[PDB]
Amino acid sequence: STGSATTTPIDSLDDAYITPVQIGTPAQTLNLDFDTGSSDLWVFSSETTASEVDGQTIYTPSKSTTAKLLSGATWSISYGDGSSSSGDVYTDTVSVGGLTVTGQAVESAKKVSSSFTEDSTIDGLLGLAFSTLNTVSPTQQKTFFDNAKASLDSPVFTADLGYHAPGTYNFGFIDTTAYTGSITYTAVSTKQGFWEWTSTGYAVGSGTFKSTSIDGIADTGTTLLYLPATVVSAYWAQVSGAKSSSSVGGYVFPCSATLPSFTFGVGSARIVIPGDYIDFGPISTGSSSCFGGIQSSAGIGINIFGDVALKAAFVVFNGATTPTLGFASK
Repeated sequence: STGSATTTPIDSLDDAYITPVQIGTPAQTLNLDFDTGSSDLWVFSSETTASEVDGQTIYTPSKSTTAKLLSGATWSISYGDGSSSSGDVYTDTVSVGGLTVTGQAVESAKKVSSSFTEDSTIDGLLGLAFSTLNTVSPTQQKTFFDNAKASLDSPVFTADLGYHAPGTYNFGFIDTTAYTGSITYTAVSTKQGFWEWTSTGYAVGSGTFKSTSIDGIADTGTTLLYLPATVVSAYWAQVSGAKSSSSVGGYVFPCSATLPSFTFGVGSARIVIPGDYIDFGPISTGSSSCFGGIQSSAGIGINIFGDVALKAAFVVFNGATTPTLGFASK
């Protein structure tokens, strides 16, 4: 089997991407944030505290003939941005782009933090990291991809995120029309539960490539590119007037600037992020200070190849017995 679903930016900045997901019988379609940095499929629901729902579409398990309470199971998750959610668990039929999993754990939110409430466009998350990170207790649950894997034509999914445009998540096949050149594959460590890999270096603009190992994670659920402070300083030094602002929370630059590209290495291959992809617009409405799309990871504990980086590439998440990642230009 295979599946193919379009993913759409939630706003004009590509702050996140939503993908429609069918849950239950008859289908209830929710728009979920596919997150290769976490491993829980959770939704706003009929159980979510009413004051914490503001415009989201909810899953109502009582209206699904295939929903079954997973008795005793609870979940609770905190994300790197400080957001969180928690609740109980149902199993139900879940379909993405024509690919159907029966018995998928659907984690129903009883509580969500303010950032989820305040984003009316995201009805929940669909985790695509390794199932060892799943938070369901006392019986850990498998991700949608892990449940679908055995049925897929090939044990892979691909992320093809658009810049200010829709893109595609495919399951079970590699669309050879969706990229240029060849796909370069690179090793993955699953020891932290992430799609963790080592980039071979970077370049700023037309500058020379610096060969250096940068361990990080491929994370579709993070907006920006978070890299070591040395790398990020070298980038922003090429933008007149750019500075790190403790009050804003990162590097800002004059909105009048033209940003240089940023290149990252995948083995001997190179992925070029155009400068425009690094512009996240005014820090506040009407400001002439703009927020940068490359930021320091120094306070995180891990480097994160988020959407800014991934949207410059066609990315293969290879879930074979030894997982790997593939990157191609497009």
